[PDB]
Amino acid sequence: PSPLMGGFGLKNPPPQILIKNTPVPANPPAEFSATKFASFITQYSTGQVSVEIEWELQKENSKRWNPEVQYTSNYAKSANVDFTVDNNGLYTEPRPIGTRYLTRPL
Amino acid sequence: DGVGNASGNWHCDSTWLGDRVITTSTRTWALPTYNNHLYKQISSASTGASNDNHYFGYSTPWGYFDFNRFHCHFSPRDWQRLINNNWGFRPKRLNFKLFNI
Repeated sequence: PSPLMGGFGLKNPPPQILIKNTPVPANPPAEFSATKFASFITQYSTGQVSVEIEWELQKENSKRWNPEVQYTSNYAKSANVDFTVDNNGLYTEPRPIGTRYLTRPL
Repeated sequence: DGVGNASGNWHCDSTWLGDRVITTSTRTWALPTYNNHLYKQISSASTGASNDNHYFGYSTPWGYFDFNRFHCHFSPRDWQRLINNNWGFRPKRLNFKLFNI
């Protein structure tokens, strides 16, 4: 049961955190009406969210002699730096980065 | 410790601790007889060199042990591991052993 998109398949994954604004009704009528409220005060909310994950690592223990393939930035004069913002303030990721760079014997 | 007993083992390894790395290197050496066990005075008089290349000195019958290069201690993989991950490094201590004569 490993997900086909990649990642960790969990029987009990991190649960969903669900959030909503509590409805605030607008001015009710002077006389009672059993029809459910449809007029609400229009509002939104803003805030800060923090997520902290501890990850366990499994270190390489290789006896390989020659140097390994590593993920590296390209050294060259470029109009922009990779994984940065442009002059308009837009953060971009130039390429997808995988994980499989170190090697081990089969 | 005797003719039929080895006086040391092959210790060629590299151990990475949190802030230390210990590199061990064993090599096999051959030492000849130099100068027929003689001390000889050497100079540039027979060479006939220029004034900039003149010298005077001595050649001894001794050899010396040299491990003053980084690849005597680091494999290329260990060197890459050091330089891709550390902002600096320096040597703390060393042990030298000569065995199996």
